[PDB]
Amino acid sequence: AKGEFIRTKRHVNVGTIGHVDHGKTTLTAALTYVAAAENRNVEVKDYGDIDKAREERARGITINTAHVEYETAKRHYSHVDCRGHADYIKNMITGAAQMDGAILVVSAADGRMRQTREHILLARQVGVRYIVVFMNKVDMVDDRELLDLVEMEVRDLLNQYEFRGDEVRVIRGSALLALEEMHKNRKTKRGENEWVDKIWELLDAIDEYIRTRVRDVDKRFLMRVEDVFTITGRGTVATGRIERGKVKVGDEVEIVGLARETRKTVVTGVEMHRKTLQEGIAGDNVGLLLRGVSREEVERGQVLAKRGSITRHTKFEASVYILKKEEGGRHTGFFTGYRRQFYFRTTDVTGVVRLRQGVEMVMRGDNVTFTVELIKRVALEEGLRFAIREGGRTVGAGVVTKILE
RNA sequence: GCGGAUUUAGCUCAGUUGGGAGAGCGCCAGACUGAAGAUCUGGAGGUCCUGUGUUCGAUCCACAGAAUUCGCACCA
RNA sequence: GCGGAUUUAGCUCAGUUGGGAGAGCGCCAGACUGAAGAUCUGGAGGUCCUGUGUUCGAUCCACAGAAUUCGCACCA
Repeated sequence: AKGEFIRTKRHVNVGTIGHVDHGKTTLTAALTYVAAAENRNVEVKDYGDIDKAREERARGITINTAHVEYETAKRHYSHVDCRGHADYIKNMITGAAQMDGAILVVSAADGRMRQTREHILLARQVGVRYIVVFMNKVDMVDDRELLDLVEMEVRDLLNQYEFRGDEVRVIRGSALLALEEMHKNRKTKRGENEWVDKIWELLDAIDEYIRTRVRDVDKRFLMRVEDVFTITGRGTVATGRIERGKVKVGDEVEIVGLARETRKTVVTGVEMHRKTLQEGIAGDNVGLLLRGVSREEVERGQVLAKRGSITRHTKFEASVYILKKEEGGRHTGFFTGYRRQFYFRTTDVTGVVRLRQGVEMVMRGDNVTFTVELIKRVALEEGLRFAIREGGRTVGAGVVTKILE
């Protein structure tokens, strides 16, 4: 609950990704501050405001993703700040899956590192169509050559995963300095400060290079759950970015995937950053209250859609490679009925394998292809890779080949 | 997620000299007795949890994986 | 390791004329019994601790040894 959400400008989802500690989170807060300075009703957020759970404050790293809101003259933004530690890629993947564009933050003192690559690639397997780069920690370095180098590399890497690395915008800066400045004074405006001004460059880039997508409001409603909460007094809320179509209170929806069968509900709430929306539409990052569903009946990875519109998912075909005893895997074939655990991003769910006809027992080292039916619904997509582990070990590696349900 | 302990016959479990695959109970059979029970005797019964490695040789050693279990870490 | 005692049948033991290898118990069988037990019949049963020696002949005598067992290893 809180104010109403009133559409006055275009909406676009974005976020932060990059190697651990390259400063994604600092930069997130710095964006909040600076935009606020020129557009009041932009509520500012500091680090603690973002990296808020205790371990996050404890170990000093982002662990859960965070949604912050902010805007510019031109547009309104929902921004997901993701963790760069690899133990947490699943989350990063879930946030990146809501972005219409992503800010890839590369620390100039460190240059491209691993998650820098991984994130770019994963960003892609999840739909991010544009990336804008922000070469951070600049204050820490001054050899123009090391700057220029890092830039090349980043571009290159982008090229490798087919982003237009040659054209991608690359802003250099220090978010730590901008943030610090805003702390001394919150009203700094464009031109008042060097560091602060780089963020304006970033903000501009985001405004300019990442185009506003063309949402399909007419297609059947579909919104993939990204999270689920139990809100006091009201009920079960499911958050996510509408893929297409729309919703408003009163509409009944279908919770699809990751479970035996699908369940129906009527949407009784629609918000966007804790603010009422009459009807949310394709591109809104919202939250929906659902009549009757418990926290157990809805979860990340399932999907909200127009009843019957769809076949989160539970079943799918997949091309797999079973590892050799030698590669640390199994040492005995398996057959239909085998149910190990599947891992997609930060998700892990148990599933029953079903060998196609003409295939009876799959042996260690074979490249099979078969169907799996998950014990819970989850956000899938063809081409999505996964790992199969069971009994303490990794037993296979494969990719979604087609969504059964 | 962490970390501990466990995986050996159909059940419950031994098994550390790195070279023999085991005990009990059950399955059957022989002996027995009117007849059975009990006993005794014999037999059949095994991906030593899975894979790769070390080794003249692995149930045993190293490594990765899995299941179960108990303790902790998670919980709008 | 100092000395004595002991070592014969499955068990416990006799065995002194240097010439027969024994008893009791047990064990197996027969008879008897409805069967088993008890009794009667019968049968088997031996590295006389080992070796060597003395002797016409060795459980027996001599030497070496072994094993069991008991006592002994004490005085500034």
